[PDB]
Parts: sequence; C-alpha cells; structure tokens
Amino acid sequence: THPDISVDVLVIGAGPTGLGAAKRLNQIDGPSWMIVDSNETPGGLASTDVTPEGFLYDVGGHVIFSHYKYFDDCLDEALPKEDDWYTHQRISYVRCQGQWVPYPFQNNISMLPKEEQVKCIDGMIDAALEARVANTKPKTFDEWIVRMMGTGIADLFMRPYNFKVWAVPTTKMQCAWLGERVAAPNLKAVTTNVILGKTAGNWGPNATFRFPARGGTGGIWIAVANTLPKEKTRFGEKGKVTKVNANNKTVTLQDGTTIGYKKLVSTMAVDFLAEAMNDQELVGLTKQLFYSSTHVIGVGVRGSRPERIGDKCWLYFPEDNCPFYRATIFSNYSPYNQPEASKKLPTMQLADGSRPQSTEAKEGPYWSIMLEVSESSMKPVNQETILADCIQGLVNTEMLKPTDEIVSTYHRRFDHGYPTPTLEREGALTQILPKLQDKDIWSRGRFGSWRYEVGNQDHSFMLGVEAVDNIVNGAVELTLNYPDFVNGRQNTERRLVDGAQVFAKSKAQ
Amino acid sequence: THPDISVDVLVIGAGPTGLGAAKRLNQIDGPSWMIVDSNETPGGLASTDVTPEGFLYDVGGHVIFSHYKYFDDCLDEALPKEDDWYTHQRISYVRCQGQWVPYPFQNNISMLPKEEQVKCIDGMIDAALEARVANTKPKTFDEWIVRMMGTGIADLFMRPYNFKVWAVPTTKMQCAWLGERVAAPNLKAVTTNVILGKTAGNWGPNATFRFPARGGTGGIWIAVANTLPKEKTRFGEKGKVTKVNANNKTVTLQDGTTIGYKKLVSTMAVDFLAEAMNDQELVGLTKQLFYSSTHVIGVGVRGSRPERIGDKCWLYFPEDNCPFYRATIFSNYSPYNQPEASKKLPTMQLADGSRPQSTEAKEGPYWSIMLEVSESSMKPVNQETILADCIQGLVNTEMLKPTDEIVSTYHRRFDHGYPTPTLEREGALTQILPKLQDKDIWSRGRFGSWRYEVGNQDHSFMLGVEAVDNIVNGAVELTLNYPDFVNGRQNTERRLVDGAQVFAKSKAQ
Amino acid sequence: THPDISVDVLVIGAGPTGLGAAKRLNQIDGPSWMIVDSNETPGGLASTDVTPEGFLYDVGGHVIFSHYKYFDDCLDEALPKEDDWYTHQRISYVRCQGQWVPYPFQNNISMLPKEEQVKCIDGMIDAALEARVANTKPKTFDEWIVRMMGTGIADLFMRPYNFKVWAVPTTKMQCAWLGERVAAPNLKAVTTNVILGKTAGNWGPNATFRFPARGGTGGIWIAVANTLPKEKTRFGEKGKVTKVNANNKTVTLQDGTTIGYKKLVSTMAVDFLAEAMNDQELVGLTKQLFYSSTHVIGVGVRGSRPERIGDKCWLYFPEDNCPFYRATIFSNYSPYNQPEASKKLPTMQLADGSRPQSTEAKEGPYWSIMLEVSESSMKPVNQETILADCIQGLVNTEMLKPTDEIVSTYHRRFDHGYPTPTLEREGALTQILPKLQDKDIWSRGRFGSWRYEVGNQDHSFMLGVEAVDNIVNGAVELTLNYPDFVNGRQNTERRLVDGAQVFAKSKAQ
Amino acid sequence: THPDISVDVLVIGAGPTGLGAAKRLNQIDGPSWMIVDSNETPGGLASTDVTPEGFLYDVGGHVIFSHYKYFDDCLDEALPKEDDWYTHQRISYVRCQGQWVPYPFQNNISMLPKEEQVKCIDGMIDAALEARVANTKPKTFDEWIVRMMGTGIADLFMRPYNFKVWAVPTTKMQCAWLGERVAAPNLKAVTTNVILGKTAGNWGPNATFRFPARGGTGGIWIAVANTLPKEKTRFGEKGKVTKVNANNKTVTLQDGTTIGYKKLVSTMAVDFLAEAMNDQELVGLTKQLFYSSTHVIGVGVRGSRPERIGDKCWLYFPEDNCPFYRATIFSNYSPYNQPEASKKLPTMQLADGSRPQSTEAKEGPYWSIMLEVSESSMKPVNQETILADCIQGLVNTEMLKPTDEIVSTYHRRFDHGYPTPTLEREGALTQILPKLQDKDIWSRGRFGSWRYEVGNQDHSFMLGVEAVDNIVNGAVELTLNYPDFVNGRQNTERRLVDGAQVFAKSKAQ
Ligand SMILES: [Cl-]
Ligand SMILES: [Cl-]
Ligand SMILES: [Cl-]
Ligand SMILES: [Cl-]
Repeated sequence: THPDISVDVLVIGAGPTGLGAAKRLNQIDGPSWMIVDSNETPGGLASTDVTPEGFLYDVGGHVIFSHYKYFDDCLDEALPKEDDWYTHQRISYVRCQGQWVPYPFQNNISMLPKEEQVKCIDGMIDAALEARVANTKPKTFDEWIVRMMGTGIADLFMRPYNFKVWAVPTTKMQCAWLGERVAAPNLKAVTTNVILGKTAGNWGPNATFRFPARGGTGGIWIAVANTLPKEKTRFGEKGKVTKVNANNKTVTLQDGTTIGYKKLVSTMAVDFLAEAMNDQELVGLTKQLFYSSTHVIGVGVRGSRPERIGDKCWLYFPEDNCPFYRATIFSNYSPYNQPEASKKLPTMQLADGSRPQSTEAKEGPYWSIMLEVSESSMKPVNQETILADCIQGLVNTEMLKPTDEIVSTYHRRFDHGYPTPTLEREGALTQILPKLQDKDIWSRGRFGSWRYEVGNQDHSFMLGVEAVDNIVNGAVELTLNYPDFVNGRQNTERRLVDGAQVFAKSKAQ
Repeated sequence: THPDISVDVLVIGAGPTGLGAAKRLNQIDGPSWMIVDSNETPGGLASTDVTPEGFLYDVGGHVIFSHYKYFDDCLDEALPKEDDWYTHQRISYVRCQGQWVPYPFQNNISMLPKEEQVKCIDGMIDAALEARVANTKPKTFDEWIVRMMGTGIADLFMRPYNFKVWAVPTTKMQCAWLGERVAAPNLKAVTTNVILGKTAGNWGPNATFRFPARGGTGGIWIAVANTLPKEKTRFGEKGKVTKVNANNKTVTLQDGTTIGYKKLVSTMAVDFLAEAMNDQELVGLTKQLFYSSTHVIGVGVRGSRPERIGDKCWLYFPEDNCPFYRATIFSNYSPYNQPEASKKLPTMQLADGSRPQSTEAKEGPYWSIMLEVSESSMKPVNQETILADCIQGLVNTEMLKPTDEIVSTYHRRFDHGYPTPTLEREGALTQILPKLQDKDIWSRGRFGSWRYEVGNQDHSFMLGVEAVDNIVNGAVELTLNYPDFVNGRQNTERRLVDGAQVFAKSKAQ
Repeated sequence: THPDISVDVLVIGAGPTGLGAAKRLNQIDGPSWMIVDSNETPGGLASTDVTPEGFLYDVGGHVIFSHYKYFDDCLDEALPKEDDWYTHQRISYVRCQGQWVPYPFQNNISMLPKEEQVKCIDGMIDAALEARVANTKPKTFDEWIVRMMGTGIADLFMRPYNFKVWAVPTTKMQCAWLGERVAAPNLKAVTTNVILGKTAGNWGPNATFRFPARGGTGGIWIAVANTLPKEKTRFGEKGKVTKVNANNKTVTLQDGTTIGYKKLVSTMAVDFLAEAMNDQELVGLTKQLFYSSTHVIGVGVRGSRPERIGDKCWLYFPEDNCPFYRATIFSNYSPYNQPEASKKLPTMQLADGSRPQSTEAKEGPYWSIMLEVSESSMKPVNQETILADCIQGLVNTEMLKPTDEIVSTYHRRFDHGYPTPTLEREGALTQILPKLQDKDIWSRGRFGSWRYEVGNQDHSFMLGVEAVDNIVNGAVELTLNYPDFVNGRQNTERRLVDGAQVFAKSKAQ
Repeated sequence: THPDISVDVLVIGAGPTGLGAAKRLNQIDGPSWMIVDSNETPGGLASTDVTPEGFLYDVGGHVIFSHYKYFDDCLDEALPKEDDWYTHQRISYVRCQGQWVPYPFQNNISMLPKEEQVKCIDGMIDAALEARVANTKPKTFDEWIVRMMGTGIADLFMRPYNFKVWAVPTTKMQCAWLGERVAAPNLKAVTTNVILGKTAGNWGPNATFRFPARGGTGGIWIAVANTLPKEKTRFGEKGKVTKVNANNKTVTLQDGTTIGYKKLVSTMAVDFLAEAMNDQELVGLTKQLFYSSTHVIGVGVRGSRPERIGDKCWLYFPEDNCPFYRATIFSNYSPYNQPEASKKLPTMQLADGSRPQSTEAKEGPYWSIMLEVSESSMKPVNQETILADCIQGLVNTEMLKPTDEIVSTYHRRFDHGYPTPTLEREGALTQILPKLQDKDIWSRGRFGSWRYEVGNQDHSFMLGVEAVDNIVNGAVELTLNYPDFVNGRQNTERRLVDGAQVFAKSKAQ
C-alpha cells in the first residue's frame, strides 16, 4: 500500500531554513521535492504581526546582515527594486546610571561616571596581566568574561545583563559561541579613549544593515516563497505534520495525507520532532536541551519623534528598573511600520497609566517602540502584568514622558525563543544529530539544530541550502559544523546561478 | 572563424590533478569537456619507468595514503581486485652516527648515543620554558624548529637534513606548511622514553599505507584514465599545448589544432603556463617562485634480501657521507618491481665500483634500491658523477657491501621536483592565482598551484575534482585555500556516486 | 627586704645558649652576672649519656658545623689540642626500595629504579613550567614542595618522610624556615645526571664537619663551662629555678634562695617560663605553640665494622618498615664512643630477638648505632615496645643480620625535642617575645625563642652572645630576627678577643 | 725614634662621618683617640656659607631625615631646645611643559597634559605586561627604568633629568642603589588617579623633615663637635694630613707633626687617600672610580614671598631651558637664612640682567633661592657664565619676574660632589676597601667608601660610628655592606647611652 504522495526530498517547515532548502532544490531541478508548513503564511519566527491600529511588530525587531552572497542573490530576486529596501547605520547604546553608553559597552568605558571608570579599568588591568601568562582555556561563559574583561565590567554589566536576556546565569553556559557576539576589549585602546574621552562603536557585523520597506522581515520570506512553484508547496492546516515514521520513511499530515520520502529535511524544533517520531530514546535526549521563551511587547505612541530619542535603533537595559532587556525604535526602520500622519486614532492611555482627557480621535504623526522580555524555569513572568510593567519601565528609563499618549498596545509570547548554549548542549547534540542522520534525517535550523552561534536568518537559510547541497552534490555542511569558519570569511562561491545552470542553458540552444 | 574544437571545460594535463577533473566532469555528465596531455601515457610525476633489465623505478618511491573517501572510490574502481594491492606497515629510520633512529627523529632521542642524548634534551628543556611564555609567532622555518625542538636537535638533524632535501637553508622558507609534516616533540614523553629506552614511531598519516601490485603508482593512473571515454582524451604529441590565448579563450596544440573553451583547468607548471600565454606580466610574477630539481637513482642488486636491511621501507640520510637525502627499498613494496629469481642477468659491477669476477649471466633472486638527490641554484650537482657518487654512498653507509653484485643502474633528472615553500611564496601566489581566475582559468596542482602542504597525489586529484565542483556546482575549494582544514578531518561527504546520480537512475526507470 | 643575691644580668640555663651568654659577659667583664642550671652537668640537649657497658649516646647524634667565627674561638679555647677533634666528610644516604640514594634525595633521582625515575622527572617538568609563570608565594610547606619539586618526589619521599620526623603533616606547617634545610632541585642538572648515571651530594653546610674525640658533644660544653669563674655558676638542685617574679625582678630557686636582677636571659622552654611566672596570659599564648618529643634508641653490637655499612654517617628512612626516621653509625665518629676490642662483654640477644648460645663474656671489637623516633599528639608511640620495634626495623632494613650479637641497649625520651614550625608559630611569637621584652626578659634558644631555622648548637650559642651584646653594647640581634641573613654569610666580625680587650691590656702596662 | 703623638684610634676628617667616629669613641671611653681636620670649622660638605649681604647657602640645601635613633640622640644633645629646630612638610614639584607635577613624577601622571598622559600610560602598560613574565634582572640603570616605568616616562623625564644631575647617561650606571631613591609606579594606582585627577606625593623618607633654626646644617656639626674634649681635636692648617705611611702606621701633618696609630679611620676622598700613601697600586685602582662636581648658585631677592612660589621647598628641572637640575626656596626653611625686613640693602641687578633704576639701599623683606649644576668630563660648564645662565633660567622658568630686584649673588664649586654609581664601581671597591682593611685602615664616608645608596648625613655619621664599634666591640658594619638592610628598618638598638654606661654608673656609686 503506497503513500498518497512520494518525493525524493521532503522539507518540513517554511521558515528561512526550510525556504533555503526549497530554493536550492528548485535551482538544481533534479530530485523531486515538496515543502510543507502548518501556517498559511511562510516566514516562521521571521514573520510580522499587525495591530488593529496599523502598527507592525516583528519578533524582536530583526535586522539583516549577510555572511553569504547566495543569501543576497535570493533577497535581490524577491525584492529587486531599490525602494524595497532601506539602508541604515547602526545606532545602539546601553543604559547605565543615567547614561547612554555606545555599543559595545566594554569598548566605551570612557562614557561612564568617573567612579565606575576606575572600577572597570582596574579589573581590566588585572585580567590583562593574567591573560599574558595563562595557557589553559575558559570553560564557562562566566570565566571567559572575567578573563577577557575583568571583574569590574562583569559585575557592572555583563553578569546582570546576560541573565536578563538568556534567562540563566552566566556560570551555566559554555563560551564557544561568542566569537562574533561578544567583543574582547583591548587595554591600550580603552584607556587611550578614557584619557581622550572618545568613543568606538564600529565593532561587529551589525555596523551597517538594511531593512525591507514594507511588511517587515516577514515580507521578505513571503516574496521569496512566491518564487517557488505553488504546486510543490502546502501551507496551512493542510500542511501540518502530526506524525513521522522514520522506519518506513513516511510522514502523516493533519488531514491524514501520507507522504513518502527518501531524504527528510526537518526544520521544526528537534524536541517536537522526537515527539512526532514516538522515539522514546530521542525524546529523553532532547529533554536534556535548554531554551528560553520570548515575550514581545509593542507600543504605539502619538507625536513627532522626540529628540531625546533621535536616530536610535536598539537599546540594552541591564539595570533592574525595567523588565525588558532591549528596546527597538521600530518606527525608525521604515515609515510604513505605523500609520501615516493623516490617520486618526483615539488615545487608549497615557504613559503613566491614566486615562486621556479626550475620548476622541486626532491626527498623528506616530512613532513606535517594541520590547523583549525573556522567560524560563529559572525566571518566570506574569503575563497579565508584563504589559503594564513594560510601560512603567519606559517611564522609569525616561523613554516615554508620563504624559505621552499611547495609541496602540501589543503583546505575544513565543515559546521557543532562544536556543540556550548551556554546558550540556554539545553533549546532547553530538548524539541527537548523528542518530537522526542514520535515519536519513537532516534536522537543521535555529531549533532544528539548536546552535545560536549560527542562528540568524542568513545562517538558517544556509543551513537549508547546504543540507540540500549535501544530499545532492555531496558538499560539506560548513555552517553546521564550523561556525567560526563561515562567520570569519566571505562566502562568495555558491550563487543563485551556478555554472551548472549556464551550461544547461547553452546546451538547450 | 570558429575553432576546430569547442568545449565548456578544457583540462590541460593528465596527471593525478588533471585526471581528478576529468573524473568529476565525467561523473556529473553535464558540460562538455576534453582532456589533453603531451604524453601518450597518463600519470605525470606519479608515473613509472623501467630498465632494460626489468627493474621498476617511480619518481622517488611514492606511497599512497588518502585524506578523501572520493579518492578511494576512484582507486577501488580502477583496481577492484584484492590482489591488485599490497598493504604495508611503515618502517622508517634515520641514519645518525652508526645508528638507525626510528622515525620521527625528534620523538626517538632515546636511540642516540649518550653524549648526543644530553645535547638534545638540554636544548629541548630551554625551548619548552620559553614556549611557556611566548605570545608571538615564528616567521621562518628555522625559528619554528628552534622554538619547538631546541638548538640541539636543530644542529644535529633538522638544519643539515632540510638543506639536503629542500636545496635551500631553513632560514629562507616559511613555516605555515608543516602542520602534517613535522612532528612537535613533547618534553615529558621524550624524556620518559630516554629513561626507559623505548621508541615511538606511530606518528603521521604514513603509519600505514598501500601499494599497487603491478606497474607501480603509474599503473594506478593508467587504470583510472581507462575509465574515461577515449574520444574525450588526446594523449601524445597530438595533445601538446603550445599556445594559450586567454583573451579569446582558445588553445593551440602542436599540430595546429585549435580548441575553444568557456572554462580552463590548467595543471601544467604555472611558470610554463605564463610563458605559453605570452603574458609578460605573469611571467615576471612566476619567476618570483622557487623550485628544486630531483635526481632519481636506481640500483638493482643480486641476492636474497639481507637481514641488515630486513623489512625497511625508506630511510633518511642527514650526514654528509652520501649525496642522497633518502633511500627506498623498492623491492619490498611488491615482488613485481624486479625480475623473478629464474631470470638470468650478467653483473655490471660491484658496489666498490670494480669489475666482477664473472661476466656470465646468472640467476637471482634480486632486490632493489632507489635514491633521491636534490638540486637548485643554491646546490649544484654533477650529473656525470652523481650515479657513481650514490653507489659510493651506499657503501659508506653500509647499505651495500663492497662486494655486492650490481645488475642494473638507473638515473633520470626531473626539473620541477619540489614546490619550495619559500618566504616569498604567498606574496606571489595571492597575485598570480586570482589574476588567472579573472580570465576564467583555474591553475591547480603541485606546480599548477604550487603548494607543498597539499601536494601529494590524493591532494592533487582533489584539487582537480574541487576545481570542477567549483565551476559547476559552486562548491568552495577547501583543499586549495585551507590545507589545515582538509588535512585535519575525514573528508567523507563527496563520493563517486552522489545522490544526483542515485536519483537520476530511479527516474530513468 | 633585699634578695640574697643581686646581679646586673642573670642567666637561666647552662645549655649552649646560656653558655654563650656567660662567655660574652665574661669577655666584656663589665656588669655583674650569674648563671644557674638545674643539672650538675652543663650541656642541655647537647649533652652525652653512657650505658653500663660503655657506649656513648648523644641526643640524636649531633654534628658540628659553624656559621660564626666567634663560635669557633670558644671551641678552640676549650679543646685546643689537635687530637681533641676528628674531621669527617659527610656520607649520607636515603633508603628507598632496596636502594641507597645519596643525599640530598631530590638531587639524585639518577639512583632510583627506572619506574620511579619516570614518575619523578615528570612531576618535576610540570613544576618547572608553572614556576616559570607564578608570581604569588607558597603559603604551606606542602605547597613549597609541590612547586619546587613536583608531585612525584612529594609522594615518594617528601610527604611520608617529613611526617615521620616532624610528627605533623606537611600541610600544617609554614615554609619560611627551609632556606638552608631543603634543597631546590635544578631540572637541567638532575636530568643530566639521570642520563649519565651520576651523583651529586655536596649540597648543604653539612658537607664537611668535625666531632670531639672524647665525651661526645657533651664534652665540648663541659670544657667550655670550665673556662668560666666557678663562683659565678650554680649547677645542680641548688640552681633550679622554681619561680620568676617579673614585677619586682626576682628569681626564687629550689632551696629558697632569691636572686635580684636588672636584665634576665632565660633559655628554658618558653612555655615553662610562662608557667614559672604565674602569668595566666603568657601561658594561654605559649599553649598555642607546638612541639614534638624525641625518642633516642641506642644499640651496641659485636664485630668488626661490616662492609655493608662502611664509612656511612647518618641515614634517613622514609618507608614504613621501621619506626625510626634516622640512624647514625655513631662508632664511626670516634673510636672512644664504645669500648675497646680487649673489653669482654656478654651477649644480651641477637638481632632477631633470640637468646645467645653462650652467656660467657667475649672480646670485641664493637660498633654502635643510634636511632631517633618522633612523637606528638598526632603520632603516639608505645614506650615499652619501641626498643624492640627499633631492632626489628634494623633487620627489616638489613642494617643488622638476624644473627648479629647485641651487647648493649639504650632508650631515653626527651619531651621537648623539635620546635615545630607550624602555621600558627609566628602569630604567637610576635606577641610572646615582645611582651617578655617589655619586662626586660630576653627569652632565647631552641625552646627559648622556638625557631628551628636557627636552632642548632652554634645558632643557640650566638643567640646567647647577641642577647648579651644587645643588653650591653646595643648590638642588633641579627640571628633572632634575620635567620636568612646570618645563615647566608660568613660572620667573622665578632671574636673572642675584640679591640676592647687588646686595648685595655695595653692600658695597664 | 717615636712619633710626637700616639693613639689607639686616629680619625682623619671632621665631617659627619669623622664626627660619628669621635662621638662613639668618646662614649665608650676606652682606647685613646684623636681627630684631625684641615679646616677650622667642622662640618665638611654639610657646612654653611654666608654672603657679605647676610644670606646663608648650604651645599645644595640639605634636609635632615633619620634612619637611626642614635643619630637622633646626638642631634638632640647638641641642639636640645625646641626652638632650635623647624619641622617641615615636603612640598616638591617637577617642571614639565608649564606644569608643576607633584613628586614623585612617575606617580602623578594625572598632572600632565592629555597628550603626554597617553604616551606615558601606554609605555607603562607595555612594561607591566613584560614584567609579569620576566625572570632575569636589569643590569643597567636605563634597563631598570624601561622595565619599571615604560619608554614614555623614560624619554619624557627619567633619561633627560638623570643626565642633568649625575652628569653621565643612564646607560652607564648600575641599578642596585635606587631602592629608596626611585619609586616604582603601580599601574592600577596611577590610572586610577588619571581618571579621577588626583595626586599622590607621600612617597619616600623625605615626606616629613626638620631643619635647624640657625646656622644651617653646618650649625648642627659645630654644636656636635662642641660636645667633644677640645684637647682631643686638632682643626685647621695644624690638622691637615699630608702623608700616610701605612707600613709603620704613622701620619704626618702639615707642620711636620707625626702621629702613630693602631687603627686608622679615614674619611677623606679615597683617591686622595691613595695619593697620600704614595701607594702606586691603590692610585691606579681609585682612578677607576667616577665622580661629578657640583656648582652651587645662590640668589637673594627683595620682596615678600610671591604666591607663585608659596610654601614650595625644592624643585626639579628636567627641561633644557635652564642649566640647573634643582632649585631650593631656602628662605622657607628658616627666617634666619636671610636678613630681617629692617635691614637696608642696595639692588645689584634685575632678574633680566639689566641695571636697577636705583643704586639705592632700601628695606626688605627678602626671600632666597639656591641652585645646583652638575659637571663632569662628560658635561663641562663655563664658570664665568654659569651665574648669569642660572639667573636667565630663573626667568625662563618664571621663577623670577624679569623686574625682580636681586640683592645678593653666590657661587662656589665643589670638586667632589656626587659618588657616581657607575657600572665599574663595585669592581673597584671590592678590591680597594679590603686592601685598605688589611693595613688596619677603615676608609668610610661619602667619598671615603664612595656609596651613594648610603651617602646622606645620617648614613655617613653611622659609617663612622659602626667603624669604631667594629674596631672595639666587633660589631658588623651593616650600613657599609647592607644598604637595603638598614634603609628598610628602624635602627633603634644603638643609643647614646647604652647599658655599658648605665651599669658603669651604678657601680661607681
Ligand atoms: Cl564541499
Ligand atoms: Cl596492480
Ligand atoms: Cl561548498
Ligand atoms: Cl653586630
């Protein structure tokens, strides 16, 4: 008894990873393939939401910066017109003691009060002298910090902030992931800037970036999926996978439709995957992994963009006068993230939480803020108060004046938000992934392969591409196994049009 | 006016590199392609010669050990029968003061005289204490040695030997190439073995290897080429390339035949390539590169294999009592490298270089030795005395008794022998290679891309494979740009039968 | 009501320290003075005992080596004849696994079995690499060892031996005292000797020494005291101090005699001193100090000196096959330490502990051995079995053959044997000593000032001298406060005849 | 034929050293003794001069701070009245780029311009990282500096200043003398003060000091000598030593008087001593020593003490806009160093070097400045222009306004000023001193024993004391042989009234 549908390569999930697989499969045009997703709209965590008032809110204000030329080719193909994109310079600060400290914090001590300046440069002189002599290697995130930064910067910013975002103490996670995330402060450069009162905030791959004019990031993946053959897609309740039988290589959908495959590329959360396989063993293994939930909070406000805010992009909040670890001036990314000035909206409340003087609709214009709050078994949150708490914090930090008029509110909780790089991670992955591989299953993605080091949109897209390239042309999966390798180079070899296609075209003629 | 022949991808040279290109082109079966070589017999430097007496002699006694599963697949395909191959354990020693010191030398100080033992462990204690504190990096080969080994091992073996083989002083070459060539001695392990009088010679990828039963290594590449479509090859005076016009992408052969190409894979020496292009600039660049010539000397001798020699494979000779830097007991690799016992041969001379007592042709059996002597502008040799000199050295080292009967002699000089890893190398390559790339020319191979780190047979084969995989499927050329990456891992992803081929068969059916 | 006797400077105790005080007082001939001791025979711990059979036994076989020229002057004065002294070369070994390892142990690894050789040179390479980089300081004896020697030499000899002698673990004592006691092994020198199989045993101030012909060391201090004016001494039950009243500066003897003083030099144990003062506070302070008791065991044996023993002086026994930590071939120091060959003595028992064949007395000659066994609250001993145990150990170590005839036995327990350099020591001394100083009381000596670093006979003698020189001419007490200073130099300034005397005798005439 | 005079101990020179010898000789009252000097007024380099206008000028503005309680006793005895002494807090600065940098310079980088601040903290971070790893020792003064300070502070202040004072480059002197002279900057403390803009100038034994009310320092040694028995002194042309016959221990004075001695204490310059002995050998040895001459310049000026100067004591001048290396506000030490306000004096010239408008005698009050200029064969000076040059420099540094009225000028050149701690010094001393010792000659003092480390007034006094204490009571000469020992402790043992005298007094009664 055959299955209803049979293909060479089946792709579960239409996030950036699944779509990466589809794109290369479609470019190659060899093996038969199909892609499914439980949602009518492709995009996954990189999709966009909208309030009844007309305010767009991503899942933490995503920003596009690419390590791969192939990733660029697909974006250019889906959104080829100049006015589809905005190019921005990164403006980021850290809130510490009534001060905006330029990112990255550890490179701009010259912007702290004199007292803290002293405590930071002292712990940093200590660390520099020991690091001159050490020959072992840091084993925890906390160790890495102390050795690279000093106990001063650690107690002032690093320790408190990272718990506020990762939802676990720095002592409980590894330090092999931060190659391109955490800057390592140079003693000379930092004290030279303290003496001269200068800043240095060009560090990182974030320095410059771009953002889609309309639809947010979610609009990118809708455009990208539109380049695929409709008949090879299956999005919605009709494409929801509820069972995976690795032994006879068949998938069962929600409606009972069965699909047979030779190779499986699964981009759903690995822990859900194991559950869908009824594989008691893999379940016991996945439960050894750790993740944190993400609360996204959106606030629409009336008025021209205050100068107290200016051209700021995103901001970190280590202190405990607010529940969120970051805030984004979303309205700065594109004028289409919020209604036009001519649209009339009523005031729901003032920043201080009281009612408005007038229950009528008035003109704008408007600007928008979005916040993020982390949660775990080590850091619970109260959903029915988190929204109000976030607004209070906006006042306590002077983001909003108590009299500022709030026009729109937004709150959503994403269960799987961050793949936590705990100490136990690699212990579980080096078992889980190979075991799945032996069943011809390539589990890839942010929660497919569970590796933050390489868990951005471009990374995920390429995890899908390379998985397919591995199944078809026997390419090595560099992104999955060698983060530091891909992240440290310009990946310019693989293109949306390779020689294989050019030589096929010149043949057909 | 069109060219006589036109193909998508043209491959110049049928050495291991050229044949690697052909093999993957043929496996993919997409773009049109052709391969040419100036010699009727494919194999290049990995080919075999024969004396009128029936003695086989490689080009320095080559040995097969593979980093790539794909390389294995092709070898298994060409020589699929068990009795086509012999598997050997590496037996190698170094001649120092009437002693056979187990390879690698620096790990077996426990086998030197007491006096030298002391001078070696002293310089090695010094180096170990400084290396505990250094934070810079060695810039020359000589520095690397002193830092990793000590001044004792350097003056006793490293310095004198390396000049004897590389044909230039250690102070004039870099140290980025030796990752898998030069062992780094551990202080504890070495002194622990000096106290206990033990050996340690398992180090390196040479430990175990295999060798073809018939035809030497040259037989492998003849078998491999036989798997290609004859009509797509052109070997002999008819396939010799005498002109390359990069501007209009045409090659001109010896007979005047012209070939047009879209992509060019050239495996000939890069300096000859530049000359064939009449590109004055590239010529001036190539001349900045450095290489050494190789003299191969073969000696056939009568008698059962002496016990003074036993199951020895190859031997290094640092001292100055002989001109050669290495010697191979070729007759140990396969019984088919020399005549059978029943064959009758006359004696040409005795080891001491005097006439034999009998000129009459007698039976055997026989064994065989081959030697290597390096040459450069920094180390000239006398061709008309080198043969005699080599034999004398065989006596001075007690390899041959002065009365041993010599049945066959062999001598040949290969101009391009070693690609010298000088200090100036990367300065020239980072210009030459990219400039050729801009003309759609992939120059690859031992003297195609000129990188010893990755200049073995398997390496070369894969430089050709990956070049093609780059032109067609946009794969990254890992071997060419990341020697330490490929050399440190098991490259098991790329096979002779990939999914693209598996799927295409199940589709035809 | 005046005291029966009144002097400027009173000296309690006629040990080497007390006698040092007396000697300088007598040389200066200024202030009035008197010296008392509870024993008819002066000498203290440096006195000698005798068995009814005619065997001399010191208190652990003392050996004379001087840091001070002044100490030499007094010895030359008391024993001026060439034949009063024997000069010896130090012959010392350590018993480890059926081997005699030349002193010092850590400098002669070349004399251990091959297996232990490896374990010792490994821990020593580790230590040498860390010591290259450390910048802190060792805080315990155990730390000092590990850092200077390695964990190999520590577990094999250092740790077990030191507990066997000090009667407390190495982890519970400081490391400021070992400057001239514990050798610091040089990595180069030690491995150079392991390769060549050489020894190095010239280290220390013990290398060469002398020993008195008659009476043992006790004979020296009897001769020295004989140079003092009899009327200023008071030795015996008549000189025993039973009460010290610091407030009104009076001492009360056993017979009720009272002595008044201006300055007091007390050489008795500081803890007994505090008790004699009825000073509740000082008592509580002294009890914070730590000491170990010493068991001295003497064995006289018949026969010419075996060659298994030869010219050996003293030997250390780290292993647990015997209770003693050291043994001395006392009969080697002087022919007068035991009876002459012509003396007839009966056999008491054989080494194996069995009855003798005959009771009748027979000639000699004889040789002698003395042993030392430590005791503390951390290491109890059984007095009524220790003698037998010691003999058994002499058999287990092959010092005596089970059939060797024992002629004389000796056993005595000295309560205050070693001033233990615990971690708490300096904490108590820096309080006790100054508090006594404020009452014009100079407490000096092995148990007077309780500092092993400077607790040899010459040290003690000079503690007395310098105390008097401090009271009279305001000299600094270098020996008491700066052990490393005096021990590292040739103290040649102070003589038995200073300019004062030579200038006063040229005055009279 | 006997000498005219005979004593046990003869002391040549009545400087602080000679007088120290006399004082202890007189206190002991044993051996006979006598002290001679070529000058009617005792004091040596520690004496005071006076201008016809009534201005006192020392030999570089001397300042009293004591390491020895014995030194205090003698000063208290000679000047026992409270109002004989003034107690001062040290106020010292360094002139660098129109800035007064608090002493010590290296500890107050926080007071330099921003540009120099950076160059100093950079070289200091380098040095701190290397010093973390070094295990050798600095061999030259220059090395010591670079290692302890950095190349920044070295080029800015250390190198140029030290040549200006020592009269030789820093590369030509040793670094064993600076223990209590040159501060070693702590990286943390210095950057902590740069961030906070604080100062730290409590370092050194100079922090607090005292100064005699009248007569300058010269008044101290006149008072001290007045405590000696006149008949045992011989000061003036009658006490000038012109010949020393070590062989028959006799000294010949200027008038022909001969003195016989048993022990000789010579405080004159060791090179002059050798000359007076006619000892060709010692002469050749002394000439291997190095010294620099000192020019003292005194300037008296009219007016109330400007505020531009305030309570400043002494100031260093590294820059090249003036010839002097230091300046002292002598009028701040005591109101008796210059005339009273009521005294009338004519103006000799204005600071700018031009005539005054008035050849007229007017009132005061007045203040005083004295300068020091070094000279050697490596740094010549022009005597007939140095006075003018010094005044010009006072203007260029803004010490004096060009219009300031000069009332008194003073200039004198002292040939032997500084005992240069060259590299060759200890090579010569370890020969010269012992050779003299073998002739019963204690050569002590600034130029007697030639050791700057211990060349202050208190040091010199004690060199004399200890020399006598050595000759008489056999005390060790700690000061002469162990600078770091005496300088690092409180020498409280030796008093002007020792027990020998207390006991001798209670006996006479
Ligand atoms: Cl690949
Ligand atoms: Cl074969
Ligand atoms: Cl690739
Ligand atoms: Cl002394």
